[PDB]
Amino acid sequence: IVCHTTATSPISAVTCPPGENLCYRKMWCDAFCSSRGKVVELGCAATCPSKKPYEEVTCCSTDKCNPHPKQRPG
Amino acid sequence: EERGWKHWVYYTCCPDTPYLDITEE
Repeated sequence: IVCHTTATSPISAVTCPPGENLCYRKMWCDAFCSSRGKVVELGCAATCPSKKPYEEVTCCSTDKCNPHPKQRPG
Repeated sequence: EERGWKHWVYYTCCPDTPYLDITEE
């Protein structure tokens, strides 16, 4: 599967061959609650933790399944 | 010129105002 991981210059999509292929799309506050915007980090894990005590953390294990609300394949 | 790593800072809010993280020099 592929993974829209926000890591390099643009959204860098990487295919995780091993067992860990889960695409997480977690979010918290990165100036939105402050001034700019919310936090968005997309990666490829094996066990996406459910950190919903304040940060919106989603878990999807499918090719390019971790796209964010602000920017996405338009 | 960019023989380093990859880091990103995406904030939900502005489709045209993403903050990236890459080594300049």
